[PDB]
Amino acid sequence: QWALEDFEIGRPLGKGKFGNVYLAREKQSKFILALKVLFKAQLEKAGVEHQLRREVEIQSHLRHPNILRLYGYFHDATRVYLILEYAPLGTVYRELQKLSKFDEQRTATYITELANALSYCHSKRVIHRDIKPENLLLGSAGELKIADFGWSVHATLDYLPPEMIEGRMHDEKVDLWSLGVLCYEFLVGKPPFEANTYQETYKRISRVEFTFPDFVTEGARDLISRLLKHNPSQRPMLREVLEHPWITANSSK
Ligand SMILES: CS(=O)(=O)NCc1cccc(-c2cn3c(Cl)cnc3c(Nc3ccc(N4CCOCC4)cc3)n2)c1
Repeated sequence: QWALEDFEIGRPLGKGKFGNVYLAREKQSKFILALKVLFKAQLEKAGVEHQLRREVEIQSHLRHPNILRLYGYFHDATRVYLILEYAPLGTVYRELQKLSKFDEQRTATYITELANALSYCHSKRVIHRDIKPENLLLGSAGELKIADFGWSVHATLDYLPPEMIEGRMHDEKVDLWSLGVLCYEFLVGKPPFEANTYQETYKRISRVEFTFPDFVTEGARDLISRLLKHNPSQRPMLREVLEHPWITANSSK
């Protein structure tokens, strides 16, 4: 199907691990989209070959307003190319760097959009596992879109749960933890388990050792405390999250 000469390449949108993402336009269509360039060299050296196969396989088959479309793909000699939906308003990450904290209505809305997207993922038995602000994009209307199914599976420590950090076997429940960490970070402006070293953060995650600044409301504290439980079993379902007083009270969607 596609080849590189099918597109005009535009400005760099940002840098990734094995490659960078560019603005691009399909020549015939004048259709605007993001082009993710990966290097066969680096992805072999790190043997993530099998993961890319799952990202491409998984993201290509998902269809949801809050999940970033993968349209197709291709490759040449040196590189692999992902042809992605373009998200005009950037990452939630840069949004967070700019504003410092989010208000309770912006947070609740993102959490809602996120839950929906995740509630759908799980019904198709897909677990993301790598949910973080660099991996959340914004659509033309400012709607949240989950991107980059990198370590997603049909089955740096800041957003991972105790069970994963400690090697153990994990389920759809990892994502509700990540959701808890996100909810906290949106309101406070830094993740609950942040530290100067990986080693400290690890201990802090395993003991679920976090505290709230004074400005965080009882509603926020309750939802977050429910999501951030050491025991996967004790975490709410996506459905209960959507129904949380604090959420329904504050969310616009
Ligand atoms: C500070 S930052 O925003 O550059 N963060 C860096 C970074 C790292 C990895 C992947 C991306 C990335 C991936 N995308 C995919 Cl895939 C589809 N659309 C985008 C997409 N879109 C996008 C749209 C507009 C903007 N800006 C920059 C400053 O504010 C005005 C417009 C940036 C990224 N970005 C961005």
